Amino acid sequence: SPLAAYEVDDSTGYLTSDVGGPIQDQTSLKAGIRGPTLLEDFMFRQKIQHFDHERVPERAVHARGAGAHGTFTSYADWSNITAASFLNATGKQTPVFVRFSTVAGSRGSADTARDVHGFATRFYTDEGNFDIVGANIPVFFIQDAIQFPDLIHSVKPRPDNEIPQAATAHDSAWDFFSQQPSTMHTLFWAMSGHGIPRSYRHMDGFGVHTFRFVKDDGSSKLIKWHFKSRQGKASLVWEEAQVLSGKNADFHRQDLWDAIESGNGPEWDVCVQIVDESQAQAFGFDLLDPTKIIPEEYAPLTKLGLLKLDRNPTNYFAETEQVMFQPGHIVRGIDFTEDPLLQGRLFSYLDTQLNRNGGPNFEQLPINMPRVPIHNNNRDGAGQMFIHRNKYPYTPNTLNSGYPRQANQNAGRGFFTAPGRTASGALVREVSPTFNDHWSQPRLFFNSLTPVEQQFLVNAMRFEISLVKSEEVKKNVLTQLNRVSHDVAVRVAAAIGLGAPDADDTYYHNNKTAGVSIVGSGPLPTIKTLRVGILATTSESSALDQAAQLRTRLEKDGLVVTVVAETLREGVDQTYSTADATGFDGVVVVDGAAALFASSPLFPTGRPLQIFVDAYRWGKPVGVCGSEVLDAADVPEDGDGVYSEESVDMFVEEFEKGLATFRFTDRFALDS
Amino acid sequence: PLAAYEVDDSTGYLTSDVGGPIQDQTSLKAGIRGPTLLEDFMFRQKIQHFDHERVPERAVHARGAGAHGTFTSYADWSNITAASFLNATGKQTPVFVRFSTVAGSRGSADTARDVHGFATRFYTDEGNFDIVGANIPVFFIQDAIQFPDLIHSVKPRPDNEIPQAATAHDSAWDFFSQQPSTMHTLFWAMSGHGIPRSYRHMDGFGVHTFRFVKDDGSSKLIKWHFKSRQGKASLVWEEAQVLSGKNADFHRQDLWDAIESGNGPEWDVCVQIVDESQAQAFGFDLLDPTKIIPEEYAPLTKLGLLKLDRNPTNYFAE
Amino acid sequence: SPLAAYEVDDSTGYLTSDVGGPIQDQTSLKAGIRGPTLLEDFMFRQKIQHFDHERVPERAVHARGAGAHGTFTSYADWSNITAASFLNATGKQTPVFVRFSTVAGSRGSADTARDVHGFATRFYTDEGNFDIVGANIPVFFIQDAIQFPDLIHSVKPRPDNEIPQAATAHDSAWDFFSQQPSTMHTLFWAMSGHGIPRSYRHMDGFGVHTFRFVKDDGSSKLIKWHFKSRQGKASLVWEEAQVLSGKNADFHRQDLWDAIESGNGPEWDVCVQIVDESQAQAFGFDLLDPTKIIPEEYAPLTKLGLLKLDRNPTNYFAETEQVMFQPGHIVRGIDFTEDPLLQGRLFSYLDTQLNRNGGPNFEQLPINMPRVPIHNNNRDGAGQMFIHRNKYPYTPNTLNSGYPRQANQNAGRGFFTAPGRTASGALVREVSPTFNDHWSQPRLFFNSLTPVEQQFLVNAMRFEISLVKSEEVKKNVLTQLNRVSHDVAVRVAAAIGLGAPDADDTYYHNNKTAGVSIVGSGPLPTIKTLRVGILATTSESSALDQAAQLRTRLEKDGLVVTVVAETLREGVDQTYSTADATGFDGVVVVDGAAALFSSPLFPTGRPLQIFVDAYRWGKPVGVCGGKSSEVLDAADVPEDGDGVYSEESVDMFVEEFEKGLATFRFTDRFALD
Ligand code: HDD
Ligand code: HDD
Ligand code: HDD
Ligand SMILES: [Ca+2]
Ligand SMILES: [Ca+2]
Ligand SMILES: [Ca+2]
Repeated sequence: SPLAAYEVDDSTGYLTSDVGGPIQDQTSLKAGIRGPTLLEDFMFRQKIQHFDHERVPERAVHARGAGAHGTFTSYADWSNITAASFLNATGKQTPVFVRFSTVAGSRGSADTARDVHGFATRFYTDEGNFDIVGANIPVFFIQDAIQFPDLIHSVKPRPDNEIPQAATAHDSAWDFFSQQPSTMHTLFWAMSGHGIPRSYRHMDGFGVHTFRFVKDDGSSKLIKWHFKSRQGKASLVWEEAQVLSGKNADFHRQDLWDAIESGNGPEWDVCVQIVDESQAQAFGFDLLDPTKIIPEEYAPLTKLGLLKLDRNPTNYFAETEQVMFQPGHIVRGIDFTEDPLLQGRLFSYLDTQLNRNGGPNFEQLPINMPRVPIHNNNRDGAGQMFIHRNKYPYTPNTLNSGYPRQANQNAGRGFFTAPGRTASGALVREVSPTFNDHWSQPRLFFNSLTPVEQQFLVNAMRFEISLVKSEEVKKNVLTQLNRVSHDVAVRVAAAIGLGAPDADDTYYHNNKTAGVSIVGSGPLPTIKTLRVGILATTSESSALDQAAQLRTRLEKDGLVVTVVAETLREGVDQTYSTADATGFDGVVVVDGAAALFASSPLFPTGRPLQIFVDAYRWGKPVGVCGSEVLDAADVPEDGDGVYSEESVDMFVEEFEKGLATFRFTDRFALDS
Repeated sequence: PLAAYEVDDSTGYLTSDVGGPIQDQTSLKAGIRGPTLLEDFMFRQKIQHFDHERVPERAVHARGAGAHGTFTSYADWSNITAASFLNATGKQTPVFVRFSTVAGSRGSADTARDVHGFATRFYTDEGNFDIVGANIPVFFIQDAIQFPDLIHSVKPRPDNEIPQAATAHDSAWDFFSQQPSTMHTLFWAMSGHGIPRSYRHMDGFGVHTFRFVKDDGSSKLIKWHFKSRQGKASLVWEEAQVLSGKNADFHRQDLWDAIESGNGPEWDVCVQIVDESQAQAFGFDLLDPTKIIPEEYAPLTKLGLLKLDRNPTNYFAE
Repeated sequence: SPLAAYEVDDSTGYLTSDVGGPIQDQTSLKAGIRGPTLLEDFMFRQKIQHFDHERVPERAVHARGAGAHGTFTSYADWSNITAASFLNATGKQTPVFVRFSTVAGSRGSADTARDVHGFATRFYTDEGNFDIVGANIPVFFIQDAIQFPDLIHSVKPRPDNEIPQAATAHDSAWDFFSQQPSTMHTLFWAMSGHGIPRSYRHMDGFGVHTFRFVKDDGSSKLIKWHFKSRQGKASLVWEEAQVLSGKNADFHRQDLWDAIESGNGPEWDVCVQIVDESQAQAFGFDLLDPTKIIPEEYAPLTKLGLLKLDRNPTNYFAETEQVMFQPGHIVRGIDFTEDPLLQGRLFSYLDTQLNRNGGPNFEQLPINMPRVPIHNNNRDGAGQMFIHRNKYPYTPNTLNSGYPRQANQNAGRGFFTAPGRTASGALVREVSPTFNDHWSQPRLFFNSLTPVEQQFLVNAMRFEISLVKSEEVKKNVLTQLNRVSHDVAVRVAAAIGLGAPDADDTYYHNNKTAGVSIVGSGPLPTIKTLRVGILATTSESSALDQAAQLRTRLEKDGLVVTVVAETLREGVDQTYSTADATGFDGVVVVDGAAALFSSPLFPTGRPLQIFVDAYRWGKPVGVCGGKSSEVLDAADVPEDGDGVYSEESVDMFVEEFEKGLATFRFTDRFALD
């Protein structure tokens, strides 16, 4: 692997320059012990110059992200449906690297911003690198790639003052959304709990676009990729996401890192929906339109293989920061479609790597290299790392005996465009009328959420739109929401004191679809990796005792347990001063600690109780082991997802069921 | 002030960068549901610009915000310096100032605990003069060659890039404990100075000793102190953490709002002035940037007024 | 080959993208057979994007040059003068790479422009890469690095229209020279035959600056680097260099390439003049002044080892174009001096690579990699190839156990600055007055040339100065030349119609030094690789047999023979249409071909003109077969001239002609003032 070969060991040895000369790097060379630094200090300059040049431009979108290595294993020989080599035998294994991201934030912005998320997977196949550069959400904001800068400028900070960071909660974004109705579907996904997933591990992946699978005989079918999480899906609530941004801006990347270090590497079933070419407009919308999903009732999933992430990078810059994905990295057996969003994307990713890398040889970075030989006539360019032995790099040649040979459908396993694809008509800059329904699928989506999820979504909109200064933009927003659902527009307008416009039922209906709701998708299928905070005290040997015994029984099931006390000591992991409810999926107070919950120089006033109340209001399983304490909280002993038991075993057993349920949604007020 | 470079887009038709009127909402396709054409220059010039919008962030002080203002001299300071912007009572010079945290990337929160930069350009009639200063009057280290060691230790661990904008991790404290010069800046950073209420409520320092040089050749040693006229004020930690999440832009918004409401922040720009012969007279070395000269030993002389009163037009360009 | 690890083989296999996907690259994807090209065609865009970005900026100076790999072998254990590890044992071998170049011309400009030349050597030592970035001439134009852009602007093309390419023959250069008299020394070397060397292999190498040798005990001595050519020194004549520039702009790079390919890799003795610290001002001038040589009479050379170039690159762009030399690549045992031209160079070489490479990681290019492990805390930056395991890249640390360790004089074989070096005084932008004599050494140089060499030098000056438009500049030039030698100013003045000014004898003397004269360094020590052209004819079966016999005999002694005729056939290498006297060091006509001396197959008079040019440029020429007077009379070449040969016998002809090839140039054939 080109990664092993380029690993550099510094665990022994003397400091050297980049050209291998042993040196020191701690004192500048000076004329006299109190004199000025000398230009001839090469040691100073080579070190500072490296440091001066360490940064590269951040990605234009998806700048905040993290990745990991893993493996993809095919479940079957899929030759009946695609020629793709990585899919051509049962048990066939391919190395992968995945990077997850938000969209709008710059590289230091918080993981738990409300946003759409990237899910980019590189398969290093035996017939070349194949990238699926996908999302946590199956539909996108716009219908033509040429609009991407427009969308992105509106959602990124206003350019006079560069405010606000990583947020659609400002005028320009809502102006664009309200002026460009195609945005509604993704908008509804982004405003639901999908905008604030619990972790990268608890989100699906989607290729968004229709692609083709192409067989060796040249026949082809239309496909949508769906990466289906084995950890189940989960979100934060918004008041929790906000606090988390401040307390742990690295929440998602730490979650991914830690799960992999503990042998809980995340898994997804890689699936396709697969349909015939003739069904391009059969489902009541156009499969070239990336704002639409094919409901599962219309085309079920076929499982192809298992994606597992199971090793962290060695150097984040060299691997995560430098990985350069491109939908143009395609392999024989896969082909594009005439999705006008997909089509322009092919151009952008090849071009943008010149900006990041500063030079044309970016496919030579080790993370970008393939796992097979490279035979082509590309030459020179800044940062050329190969030494080519073919001095006759042109086709046709006889001087290198005609090598490299052309690869195509009938030679060298060449890529080939699906040979039934055709084009006809005028050369136009016109939008197909088949793309015009912007509102029926956002409605379908909303209809498919539970009542508490619908409320969350309305509340996300009320929160954002209330921060829009322009009263014109606010009214324009309500006009658009109203075409999806009168009821959403009445509820959102209540909060901003404007009147919804009159119901306009053109795009209304009652249809629902499966697999789009987080709460409706059940208890989590595993609670491993989930986090339990046990609030305890040093003033009481019984407290640390009860804590230790819970720890045993909770760590038993693969929960990450943190014991919190006023000060560190054996058995205590975190002080109250640094603890927060955003740090746990469940909070347990050991009754031995009743007294912290009625001042201290060691932590902010009311910190112990605040954690517990926060946890409760945000819907987490909370409880007391050993009561009265539930009074101090004002937390009802008979509420769902509130546990109080004298027995450790009965407590843990009930509490684990709470963890699976994950959120107690009865704690949230619904509109009338 | 930079009027001559401004570009007005409040009217007109869309053009290319070479003035050809064009559209930019739909790609050119072979047929209405067909593939996009390579000959669509409108599409490629637009996406190419977008693909190349970003430039590398600053290696340190990536997160920051800036504004235009005026420096007004209080006196004719020719008897201490030949510097021309300081040479007549009331003399006015345009400035631009950028404030910042040190360790976080672009996007990180304004109210991380950090040292802060306070950089001022004076566009003088004898050339640009820059004081690239700090909210804290002393720096962590005593030799420039050690800078990448400091910054690598305080920036996120390089295997996973965790934690963002925070000294709260092993590498940084390992460095602080092995490099005892760091103690002075460390104490200031751990105080309320690490979490100012606003850019307007902190002071600015040159940190280094410099020289003033007269037209006759004689010099003096000086430290620059910009003394805030808004007063000093800090957050408390627990509030700074919450604020970092509720409003990552808190200091830039504070500054921007103060200027738009007529409340542009002001500093008195001062120096401690001492003789060449005093370089070691105060019980430490004036060349040593981990040290202050206690005001008991050399009082501040006020040279002029710094007022920031104009927000930029384009954050990126400015 | 030392860079085998990075080689890419394309002698078999199917075309792929840079990411391994097999593809085609001959036809674009179109909507229909006569339709427009599709944006989705990634095969097209990856291929054209690469091509669109193949170029990097050429070097700011020395843009035009050529390189080869080789070996350095130490003749001894040099620990008695230096701690340098590549010099620590008899027969110790170190891979090198060397690049030779001109200075002013762009990429593409002609090898045989009149110029100073670069001679840059990398030693990939077991203690780090060490570069000697030197010259063919021992002295530089200017005494302070800060003046480099002024020198280079004045000698480069004028910036309104970019004329003239690779030439000092224009007003701005001579304005600079006349206003900046430190330039005189280097200017006299450039105007001599050293400005137009016969090949890279026939020139010497110089460090220019005084450096220090430092022993492991911290004592030091001052050194000058001299690389003495084992092929001998040889120049072209100006009228020939000019024709060559147009007939073969690749002359020196081809000469080098062919020499290595035929097993005749060029060699140099790498030497030093060594002197004590306390002799910095003992020789009549300042050793910190890069415009001065230590005459050999005062400090003899010590031979340190053998430099041999014996392997051409595989990819010119990857190896020669990308090699990035720096005097900052220094190794323990060597140190800098306070030469102000050297001091500033340290800065420029590190900085200019950011320009060429477009990013900070240029030392990771294969050609620039060291041959030993790298342990340091430099990280990230564009194009980062390494994946560093150490997650605590700062010092001091405990979390990586204090590694990498600091290296210095007493631990880890660290570089260290010579401990005896000091500075004292005010911080100044003043020139030392010890640097003020700009004229005595150019005069010393002029005196050590033979009378014909002196004529060539005067003629190079007349040629260039006559092309200066400005009469003021021309006057100002005679003023400076006049301070060197009244005689030079008189003789140049005559060409341009101006009086020389009155003798000014402050700096005149009659002193001479060894080893700076090309024409006085005796005959070449070897003639292998020298080029013999045999003019012959297809009309006569017997001319091709004389040519074959003559070929066989000459090739036996390692000479490169070209038979020329009207048309190619077995045994004929080149047509008259392509042949020129610049392609040969010697020209023989086989007397079966006397009749050629008009056709549709070559320009009128071409065969005769080859012989006449060869004679007029000082080459050995002759006629073989026994009947000579018809060729010789057509050419106006006297039968008894030195370097003119006629013999019936092949054996006898060659023995005499080979003496002429060693003499190389017959200087009796050029007029004197
Ligand atoms: C025409 C412009 C354009 C359009 C329409 C899109 N993108 Fe994109 N995308 C970019 C232009 C781009 C980019 C500017 O080219 C980026 C920035 C850095 C890079 O490598 O490419 C990028 C990066 C990028 C990344 C980060 C890859 C990584 O982790 O480095 C993901 C996951 C996506 N995009 C996903 C999408 C999805 C699911 C899209 C719509 C379905 C989409 N992009 C449309
Ligand atoms: C030799 C390395 C080094 C050392 C010892 C310092 N700095 Fe620095 N500084 C840089 C290297 C640097 C830099 C890498 O060159 C930066 C990053 C971006 C830039 O323009 O310069 C910079 C940026 C920078 C900025 C941001 C300016 C802006 O807003 O654009 C400020 C305020 C400072 N520095 C202030 C300081 C102070 C008060 C120092 C100690 C007295 C200090 N620096 C020591
Ligand atoms: C202050 C600037 C400066 C000064 C005073 C000099 N040079 Fe230089 N030289 C450069 C700045 C430079 C440079 C701009 O940095 C180059 C261009 C590309 C590079 O690598 O460095 C260079 C290239 C360069 C090369 C080409 C190396 C190669 O083949 O790649 C040689 C042989 C020399 N120089 C030799 C000299 C000699 C013998 C000098 C006087 C004794 C000299 N230089 C003074
Ligand atoms: Ca806005
Ligand atoms: Ca750490
Ligand atoms: Ca000129």
